[PDB]
Amino acid sequence: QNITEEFYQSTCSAVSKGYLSALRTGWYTSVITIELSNIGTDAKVKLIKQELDKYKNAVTELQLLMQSTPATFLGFLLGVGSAIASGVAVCKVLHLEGEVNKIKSALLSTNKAVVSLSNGVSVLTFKVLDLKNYIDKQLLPILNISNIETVIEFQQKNNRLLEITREFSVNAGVTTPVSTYMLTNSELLSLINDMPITNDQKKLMSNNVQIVRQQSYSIMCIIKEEVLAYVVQLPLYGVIDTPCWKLHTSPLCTTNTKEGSNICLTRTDRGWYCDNAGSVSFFPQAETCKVQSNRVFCDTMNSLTLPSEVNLCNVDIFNPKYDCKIMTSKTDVSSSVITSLGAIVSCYGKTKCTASNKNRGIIKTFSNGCDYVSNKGVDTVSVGNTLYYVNKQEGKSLYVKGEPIINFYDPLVFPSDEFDASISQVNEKINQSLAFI
Amino acid sequence: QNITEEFYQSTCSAVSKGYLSALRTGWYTSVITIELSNIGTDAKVKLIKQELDKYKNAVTELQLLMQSTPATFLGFLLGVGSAIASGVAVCKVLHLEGEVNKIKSALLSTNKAVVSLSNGVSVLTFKVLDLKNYIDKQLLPILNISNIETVIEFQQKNNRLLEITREFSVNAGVTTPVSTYMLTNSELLSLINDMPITNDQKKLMSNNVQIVRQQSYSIMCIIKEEVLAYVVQLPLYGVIDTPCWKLHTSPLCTTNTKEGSNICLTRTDRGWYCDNAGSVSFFPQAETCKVQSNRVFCDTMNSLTLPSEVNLCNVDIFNPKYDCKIMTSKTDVSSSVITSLGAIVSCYGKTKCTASNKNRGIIKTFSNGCDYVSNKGVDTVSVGNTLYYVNKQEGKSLYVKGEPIINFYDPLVFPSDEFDASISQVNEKINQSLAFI
Amino acid sequence: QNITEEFYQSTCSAVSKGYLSALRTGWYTSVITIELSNIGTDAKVKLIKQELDKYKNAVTELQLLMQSTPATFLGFLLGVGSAIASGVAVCKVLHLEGEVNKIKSALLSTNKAVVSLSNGVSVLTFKVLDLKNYIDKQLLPILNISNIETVIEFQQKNNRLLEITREFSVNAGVTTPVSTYMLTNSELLSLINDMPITNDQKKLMSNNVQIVRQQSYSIMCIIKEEVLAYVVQLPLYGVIDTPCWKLHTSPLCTTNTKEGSNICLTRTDRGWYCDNAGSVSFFPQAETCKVQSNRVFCDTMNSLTLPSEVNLCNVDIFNPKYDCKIMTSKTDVSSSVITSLGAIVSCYGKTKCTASNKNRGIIKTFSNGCDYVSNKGVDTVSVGNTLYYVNKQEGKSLYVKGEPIINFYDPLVFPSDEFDASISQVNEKINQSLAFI
Ligand SMILES: O=c1n(Cc2nc3nc(Cl)ccc3n2CCCC(F)(F)F)c2cnccc2n1C1CC1
Ligand SMILES: *[C@@H]1O[C@H](CO[C@@H]2O[C@@H](C)[C@@H](O)[C@@H](O)[C@@H]2O)[C@@H](O)[C@H](O)[C@H]1NC(C)=O
Ligand SMILES: *[C@@H]1O[C@H](CO[C@@H]2O[C@@H](C)[C@@H](O)[C@@H](O)[C@@H]2O)[C@@H](O)[C@H](O)[C@H]1NC(C)=O
Ligand SMILES: *[C@@H]1O[C@H](CO[C@@H]2O[C@@H](C)[C@@H](O)[C@@H](O)[C@@H]2O)[C@@H](O)[C@H](O)[C@H]1NC(C)=O
Ligand SMILES: [Cl-]
Ligand SMILES: [Cl-]
Ligand SMILES: [Cl-]
Repeated sequence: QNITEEFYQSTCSAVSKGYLSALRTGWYTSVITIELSNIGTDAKVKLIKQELDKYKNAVTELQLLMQSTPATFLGFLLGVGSAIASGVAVCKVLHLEGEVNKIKSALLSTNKAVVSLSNGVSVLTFKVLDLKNYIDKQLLPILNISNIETVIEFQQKNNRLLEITREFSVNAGVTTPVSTYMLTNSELLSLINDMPITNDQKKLMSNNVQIVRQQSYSIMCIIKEEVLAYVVQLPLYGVIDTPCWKLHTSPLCTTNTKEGSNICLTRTDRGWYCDNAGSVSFFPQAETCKVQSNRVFCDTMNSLTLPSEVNLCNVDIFNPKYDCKIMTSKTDVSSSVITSLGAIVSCYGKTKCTASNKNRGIIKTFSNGCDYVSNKGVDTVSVGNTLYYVNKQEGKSLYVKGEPIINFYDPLVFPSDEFDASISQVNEKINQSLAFI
Repeated sequence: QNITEEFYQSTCSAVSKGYLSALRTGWYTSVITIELSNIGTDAKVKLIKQELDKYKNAVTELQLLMQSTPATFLGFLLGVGSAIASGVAVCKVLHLEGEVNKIKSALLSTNKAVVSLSNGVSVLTFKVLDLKNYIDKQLLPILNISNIETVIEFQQKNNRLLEITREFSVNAGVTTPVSTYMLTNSELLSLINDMPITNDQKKLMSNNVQIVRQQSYSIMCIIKEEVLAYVVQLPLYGVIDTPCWKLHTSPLCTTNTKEGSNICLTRTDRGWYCDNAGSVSFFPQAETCKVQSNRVFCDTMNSLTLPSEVNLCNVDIFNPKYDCKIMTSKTDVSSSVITSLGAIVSCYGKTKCTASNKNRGIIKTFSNGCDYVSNKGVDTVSVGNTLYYVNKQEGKSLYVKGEPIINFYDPLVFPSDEFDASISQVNEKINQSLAFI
Repeated sequence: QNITEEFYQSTCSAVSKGYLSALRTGWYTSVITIELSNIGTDAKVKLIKQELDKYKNAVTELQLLMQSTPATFLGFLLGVGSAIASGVAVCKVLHLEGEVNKIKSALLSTNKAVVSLSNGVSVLTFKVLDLKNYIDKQLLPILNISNIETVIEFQQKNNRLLEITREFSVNAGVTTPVSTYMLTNSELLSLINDMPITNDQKKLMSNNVQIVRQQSYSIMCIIKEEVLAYVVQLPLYGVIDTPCWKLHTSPLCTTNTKEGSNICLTRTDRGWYCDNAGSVSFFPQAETCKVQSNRVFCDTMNSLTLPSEVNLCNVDIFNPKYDCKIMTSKTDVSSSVITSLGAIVSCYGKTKCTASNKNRGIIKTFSNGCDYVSNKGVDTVSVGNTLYYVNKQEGKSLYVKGEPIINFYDPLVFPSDEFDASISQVNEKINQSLAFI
């Protein structure tokens, strides 16, 4: 869509809007299964027995791995979830008596089946590999007369089990993202199609398979009665196509000559924001979200739920309805923030700060303060010894002029070195130390 | 074992106990080796020469990689170690004159051998792959008459070297966890059995191979005199089966109507705790520890060693023997902490906070404040737009009633925005600003 | 070279010097290409058709993956770049009309070619795999008469495409480090040789291929007109062979008997420092830099550019030219920092702190305070329940005696719990609270 951006000279911040949400709100747990086989020398046979040893070792390795129950600025404000708690709950259910054999018979004549579990969970079940049938029908007649083509074919069919076992071996039975060995592209797509979700969610997931993989978990579960089972925990996107915007912030300092006499302020509420259920889902670690064109994929486990009035901080940081969060300091170091459609430059001290085009070099020299340049005609920005490439996605930027709010503060009573602060908190500290003077 | 949990309404925190320790306290270094070979066209031979090129390229790649010496709330309180310093020391010893050939002759007639190094280190040595013998006896007669079965067999035997070389290529010669290509499951188990440790440590490591892999390092060391050698650094668990407990904390705020008039406090001493040598090993980043049933695997490199009196903060946060660490703020945002056996809910402002069961939906609505619900009969908790699944492991929870200690503070003199603080420090700041008023 | 180290008893810090810089300052973007093929049963043929299905699935998988534009103490002071912004810009250029076919014809008769793009970018282009030619000439005659040797050969040639597709599938089309499947060791070396850089940079990159891989990105770009193209973003080292030094800091506390009466101070400016263009590039997260012998590889994106006067803080922390950054607290916990050539020990309270040799055990017991021991004759240091191995690289340490500056502060007016502070800031807070007393 149309991505747009606004820079607020008054608060050294920029908002990128036009994005659409895809928030993981829940989990769908499926049970993926591989059916196992209970079981002089020719050259072609010696390799078959070598591959068969790799197969038993993989089985006993996975059995040995399952002796234990499976487990695994404003970010510090986040709660603490247990991401695979739902999959582990389902996996705990697979250990009950004859619960495994319910699945075994469900998939006797199909590869995809839905099974109600004894506690009422309605899971999709998938037999992705019948090694039982291959080994019993093609390999067992030889062991109880070899060609080279079955050796090739066995290695191919056994390779998937060996790779699944490798992933679980270096990841303590819990992997993310979910590899194509756990679930092939076609398997996952068909799993998505049979999922109980909207046509909207099916289209979204099918068109973003790579993101679904990254937000999914594979939990090695049980080996019992010739059945290898691991739970695949898939994301549920209960919030879709709501407006999202990214808030970029950078430090705003006074620019006095006498070094150390300068005071700084930085909006700490940077990150992603998406409208969600009458509130705003705020993701302080914008690293958690994944952007595909204009679609933002986030996990609500790494969000706060804030009043929508938090959006007022962008137009009016002194608004009376929400207490905008800032941090203060006297550390006027130079840096840049690359935004969606431009660049914020916090230039202080003796630092060289410029913006350049690929064919003509420097086109703007910044002066001390916080400033901004859009990515039209600009390819790179330099702050000191650091070169930043700007994003070259298209979209209009708007420079909103306004006086830097740091000018409104008397440095002699300014409370520096406050991190978890806000506009009101800084006011009340000022008007206390003012009371003594 | 029996995991139990206690929630302290007074301080918005919960302790999970019943766990048993397995703390990595040291390192065991082994030297793993692969013996190398110094060395019209038929179809079967062209593939043999293609595989042989892959083998030389892997050798020269590993030689090119070794031109350099190998290298690689309260977390900020931690020291700073050098994790592979012991392996690198051993690897430095392998570069001495004829030191490589000591190993070469030790493993002439065995694959597992113990070798005393020239500085006195007593290392286990392992020849996991004799490519020398394979190439010289099966491949060299052909090059200096091809069947397809050796082409298959050569690719299999060479694959391990190619995979080891890949891992070292994308990891600058130092890998963790240690893959099954570095050390197969059977190789590691037998390596563990020949280790100089207790039957307790051998059983523990053999039953938790996947955890040993994650706490181990593979350090590519030397290629010299037809010997490829890399050091595998294995964990030593010098602390085993001592009591451990997990401390979960969440913010505790007043719940006044007038927004911004509320003060908050959070216990910052959350993480894992294990009794250890008359003190308490405290792991502030509980992400560092790995839980297998009731066994907690931690690394003492990411611990502080604290007086055992730190445990008093759970029963009496005002105790006179240890100065319990808290942080203060006015940031009353809502969130939840999922514990071992329940959930802490810090619910403030206008946030919807509930606890639900899978079959009947909402069963508890939280009111403003810090509260808790056990995982019996509860499957999920919701705070705002965030759904948390609770862990469904069994164990008894105890709700310990008590007045939230935040009520004991006058907001007008409460020192907010203190992170590295404590009960005594907040008292002494209060009684200073009180002195002026 | 000669690594040396100095410990400053007065400020509980140590500097390691003698290192040489290799700073990534820029990016070189190359376009790697793979030429694709538009396309009863014998046993040997059934496997060929199985491998051919793996090939189509890989193609449609990569097409499905590209529906979206590709994307991906003092660290908080850093700016925020967009690391693959330059590669994505080039990739955006490959989507223009007939721009793909410019590359297609450039590499018609060569595998390495330089192509000027329509916006003026001069990129190197590389055809690493002609699957088009293999499938059309060897496989198509069979499908439109099988031996086992082509089945083997096809699987080998198709394996690279399958592995590239796997990496892009679990990494949303953007990978780092760049694997040997993206770019083999010989391909990368030859790519480096044809790069437009100095003989100095070519030697440096060729001798540190593993570091180049870790600082590189592979960006899946386009599949169009039988051409698979992904951009490889290689580092440009515009700063080479300038002096670097590592600053290690640890907490400095008073050591009074009465617990809680102690005040602490820690230099927060720890990390790597390299001379760069008349300033100093400061890398606060020393984890970002990679050390190969005496060569330090860093990324200027994770640096601040500071006045070179920052170096004065090591000899004179009260110097009048630069305001040295410290943090304050009353949290006198014990810990150690392992340096390049020794160990800093911050020992407080009741903690056992010692230094040991492998053959003789304890050789030094530290007393309360901040102290240091060089790695000559010392193999391990113990602080509480934590054993640290010291680095055993050779080089001389110098112990610079001086009174711990924490003694210069009256605890009754000492401002504790200041994180983003400095020497001057602590002075001005003291002389304010002093004014009231
Ligand atoms: O380390 C922390 N501190 C010390 C501190 N105090 C500061 N003061 C100023 Cl002016 C500027 C930065 C400051 N920091 C560091 C910034 C932290 C971050 F990197 F996550 F952003 C915290 C202060 N309050 C709340 C949470 C805090 N955490 C986080 C959880 C460990
Ligand atoms: C609370 O304080 C506010 C601070 O604004 C200005 O900034 C500080 C750093 C000093 O310059 C201070 O003297 C200035 O006034 C005031 O604007 C505000 O009016 C005060 N509110 C009340 C109710 O007194
Ligand atoms: C030190 O201060 C303590 C603070 O307790 C209470 O909380 C603060 C926020 C205010 O309400 C304060 O007025 C209250 O007293 C005291 O409880 C304690 O007794 C004081 N100690 C001494 C020795 O004065
Ligand atoms: C500013 O304050 C400095 C502080 O030095 C000492 O440390 C503190 C904790 C107290 O002990 C204080 O009384 C001490 O003086 C002074 O050294 C410095 O001279 C002061 N500067 C001015 C201009 O007053
Ligand atoms: Cl960049
Ligand atoms: Cl969850
Ligand atoms: Cl160590």
